[PDB]
Amino acid sequence: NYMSNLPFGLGYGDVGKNHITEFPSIPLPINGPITNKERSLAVKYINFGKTVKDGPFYTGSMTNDGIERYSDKYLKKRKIGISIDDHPYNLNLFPNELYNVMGINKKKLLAISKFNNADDVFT
Amino acid sequence: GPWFTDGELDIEFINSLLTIVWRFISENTFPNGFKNFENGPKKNVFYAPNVKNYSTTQEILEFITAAQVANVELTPSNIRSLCEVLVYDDKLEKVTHDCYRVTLESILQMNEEFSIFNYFKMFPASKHDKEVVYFDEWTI
Amino acid sequence: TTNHVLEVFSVLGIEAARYSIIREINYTMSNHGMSVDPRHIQLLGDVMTYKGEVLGITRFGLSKMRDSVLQLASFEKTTDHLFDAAFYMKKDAVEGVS
Amino acid sequence: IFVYQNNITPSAMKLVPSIPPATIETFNEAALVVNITHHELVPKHIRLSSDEKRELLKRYRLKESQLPRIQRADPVALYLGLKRGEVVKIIRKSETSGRYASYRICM
Amino acid sequence: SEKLVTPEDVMTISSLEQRTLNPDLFLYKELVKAHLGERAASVIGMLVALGRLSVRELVEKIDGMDVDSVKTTLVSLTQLRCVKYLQETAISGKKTTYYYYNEEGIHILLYSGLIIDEIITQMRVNDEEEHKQLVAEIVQNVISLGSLTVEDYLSSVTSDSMKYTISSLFVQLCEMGYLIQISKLHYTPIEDLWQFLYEKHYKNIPRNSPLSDLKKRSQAKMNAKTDFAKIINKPNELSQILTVDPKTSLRIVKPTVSLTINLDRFMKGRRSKQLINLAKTRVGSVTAQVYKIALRLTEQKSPKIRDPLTQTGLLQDLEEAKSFQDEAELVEEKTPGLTFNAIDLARHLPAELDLRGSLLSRKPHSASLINSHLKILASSNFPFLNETKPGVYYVPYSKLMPVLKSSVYEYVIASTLGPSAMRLSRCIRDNKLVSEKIINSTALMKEKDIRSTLASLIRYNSVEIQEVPRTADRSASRAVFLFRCKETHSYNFMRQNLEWNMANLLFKKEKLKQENSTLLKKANRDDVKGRENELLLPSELNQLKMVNERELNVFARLSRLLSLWEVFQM
DNA sequence: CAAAATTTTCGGAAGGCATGCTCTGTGGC
DNA sequence: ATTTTTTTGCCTTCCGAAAATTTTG
RNA sequence: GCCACAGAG
Ligand SMILES: CCC[C@@H](C)[C@H]1CC[C@H]2[C@@H]3[C@H](O)C[C@@H]4C[C@H](O)CC[C@]4(C)[C@H]3C[C@H](O)[C@]12C
Repeated sequence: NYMSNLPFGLGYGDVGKNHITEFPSIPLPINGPITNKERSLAVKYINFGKTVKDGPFYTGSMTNDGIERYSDKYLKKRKIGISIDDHPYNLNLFPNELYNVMGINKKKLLAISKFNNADDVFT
Repeated sequence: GPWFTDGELDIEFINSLLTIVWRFISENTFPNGFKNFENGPKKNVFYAPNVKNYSTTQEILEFITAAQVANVELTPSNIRSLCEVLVYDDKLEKVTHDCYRVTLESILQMNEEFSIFNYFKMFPASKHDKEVVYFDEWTI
Repeated sequence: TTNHVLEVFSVLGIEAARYSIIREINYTMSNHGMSVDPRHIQLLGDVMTYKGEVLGITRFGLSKMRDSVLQLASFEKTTDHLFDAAFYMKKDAVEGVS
Repeated sequence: IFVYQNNITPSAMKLVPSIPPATIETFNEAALVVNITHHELVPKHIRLSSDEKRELLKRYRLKESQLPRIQRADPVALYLGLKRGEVVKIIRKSETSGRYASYRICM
Repeated sequence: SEKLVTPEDVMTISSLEQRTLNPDLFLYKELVKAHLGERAASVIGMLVALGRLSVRELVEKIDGMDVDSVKTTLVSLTQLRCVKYLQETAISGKKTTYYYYNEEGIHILLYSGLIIDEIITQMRVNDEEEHKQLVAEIVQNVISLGSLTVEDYLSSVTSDSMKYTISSLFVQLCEMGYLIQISKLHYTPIEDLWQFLYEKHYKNIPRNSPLSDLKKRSQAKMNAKTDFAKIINKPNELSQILTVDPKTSLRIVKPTVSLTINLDRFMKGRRSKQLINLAKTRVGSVTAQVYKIALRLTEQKSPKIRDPLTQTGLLQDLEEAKSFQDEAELVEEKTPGLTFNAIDLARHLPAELDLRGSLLSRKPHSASLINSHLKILASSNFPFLNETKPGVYYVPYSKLMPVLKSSVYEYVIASTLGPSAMRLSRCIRDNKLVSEKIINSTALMKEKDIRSTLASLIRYNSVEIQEVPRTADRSASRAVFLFRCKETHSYNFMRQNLEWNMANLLFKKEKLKQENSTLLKKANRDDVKGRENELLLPSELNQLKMVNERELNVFARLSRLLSLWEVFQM
């Protein structure tokens, strides 16, 4: 019958369900409360991520209407972005086939972000 | 051995006997014992390297014979085997054959930066927390 | 010459194996007086000898001649072909008649 | 062209592609007693140049992977020394029509 | 969830879709997508999935990206040292550049704040606020820009005294090994470098030599090995600091060199920290301080975490493996800067440290007490120190790192699956191959507890079943099952598990930030910063507080995993 | 020179397929 | 718990065993 | 419904 014999340890009322949970129940001990040193380390992570995200090397994801009004005048431009080809590249560190997308002989400025000792994170 | 109770082990007897043997060895291997660790982490002291702080098997057997808490006679093989159980729990360590010494981690387990060894000092996470890390995950 | 075809393929090449196939099939048909037009026989020989070797009209020959999955599965050894296609993750272009 | 007498060890057959620009072809004296291209079954193979191959591919408007194939280590391909990617034109003699041309590519 | 949970809820609230991803690919793609854009994430993901790829192959394998976009994102990845490259010419004369992925840049992105904190701590500039802030900002700029020149960095600073202090701090970073000179070595692969050197020194040997083929191979590989060692040890020789006295006789690094962060020195510091934490649980607290001072003194000249010669595929010979082991054991001992004595450590102890009453002999930074601490370090069960001669000590890394790995792995098991799991694992590891009865006899606990605990341990590759068949057909009923503990399988599985956990945490954080992007963009403004309680609604303020707290907890848990994951990288 | 590692060749067994294509009835489980 | 078979041919893949060849000492 | 034979061209 294939559904009659049981091992010695098991009982008849314990089998027949097969409810295997999908959610884990064994946590690592890393889930404790945060400390001051860990909070400074975390805000260092956050500041570094913000610095890289707004830096010249981002390569983002893969209402500017055509009508012209008088309000288009006296309107500020958003932000003059530093592009990929506006960095002082050391050309010895790159293959030759990537030269044409860089700036070989154009204006170069090195964008520097100053570290903020104060915690930008609000609580 | 005397551990066989009605064909199986008696775990309460095991726990009591292991606790008293570990108690004895910890008393011998430290200058003042647990009270030396009671006041604080900084005021505690340790033996010099030339001091024979290790406890041999014969001293442990004599102590457990004098205590008479087991109520059964104990062979040196039996006390050696249960001390091997103790070193399996990483409560103590073996520096020489028939010679053992309580480790400091088992001392700290009874009673800053994160380490895996002092995991008992870490508190469990609050419920309804999404970003909590499980060891059982990725294989469940 | 030899009536055996793979022997001729090994000795003289694939292009002589094609003539061996065509001549042997034509001789077999002509002995019984079936009178088949040898253009069909030439087509059969060309299909057997267009991948650089003499494949043969069998499930092992079709396993090498045809790269499609559904055609080979519908012929012979369906389970093995389907599981091999699933494992190797091959893409079956639906261009064949089957 | 290397012509051995009785047999060649399998350890030497894997040593023939050692030279990158040059190629080595090994033959057997027993396999050279009679010429295979003079056999009545084997028709005329004529290897085509790169210009002729490109002209054929442009005339029939197809990629080189769609041509009929001839293996290397095939006896006639070994005789003419075809390398990979070369196209050979074969002059077939059929009693139905006469002489007609087919094409194969070495692989 | 006592009631029935539909597969809808299983798919949408659990991480089931993230359990089918390779942990390395998942972690690297998540890190690159978090720091750089999605195009760089796609390129890194394809490089991990398909191995090495040309620019044309990357174009034809990624949909929607043309050659210009691929080249631009390759430049962006190459600047941050996230992509290695190798330019090779075929026999036909065509030249193709194959781009790899290198774990160095991704680990730099992963360890960034830890690296910054390590730089802040390791040069004792915590007392001075100006030096600490300057060091933090220069390290952050170096990591964010990948590699930079001192002249270009100082072109944005106008104060002469500030420029002098920045140059002095750059020199101080260079002399202690944390900033090195970037070169084509850091972009060429190790395997390709060793293959090129071996081929060059094999073709250098002339024809018709009297020596045989194995001797030719051994001579060529020995010459390639010494050339490879000389090439790898180049950036550690301080050749970029030799420009001394241009004016007023001070030492400055050259203004035409490109400095970059050194990952190997940082991992050496992390190894020292892990060893200090291990020693804190065996020998005291003052002894731990002495060990910390000794390890920080001999940290820069300690052997590397992973010897690159082991990553060249050369371990296929047993003789090469034992030669690597012997060379590591010799270089851990006979390096001139590794041995130390009590007098050497006496010059670096802090003023608060006393050592006076820490030792009881029987039941002012003195050299005898320091020697007693080093003796009890060397006489402990764990091989913290070894004595070549009486009074001189060195750290036996090749015999201490396996012990550290075993202790960390065992305590992870003890903390997760319980102390009985640690007892069972250590019992199985003590005597190598055991049966259930021998386990029950040696480890005194109940047989059903043995069976349940080992069944739990089996799921994580901790315990491997050895089947001994007693019939012609290996039936499970007639056979007898022994148990053995395999170290390599367990360490690999735990490393992969922690890597997947880090990747899952980063994915959760990125999803939370993406779903609160509107509030986060509103809050992360120059005018709103410092005035959050005024220009924001109370509900928006509470949501911002909750999001920031969740992000902080995520990054702290990531740091705690990194403290637990790098041990298996050793 | 012959001991030891690597590779090739050679068998017998283990699998698989074929043993038409359609169609109409009954009898027993 | 003694103990029949009940078509015939063709084909590839596997897998030790032995033979053939090269490679280390 | 599954098997089993029985026939038709
Ligand atoms: C005792 C009988 C042995 C017999 C079955 C063996 C021994 C000689 C073998 C042939 C020769 O090898 C020549 C050819 C080689 C091709 O590759 C496949 C066909 C081919 C005709 C062979 C077939 C088969 O393998 C034969 C006849």
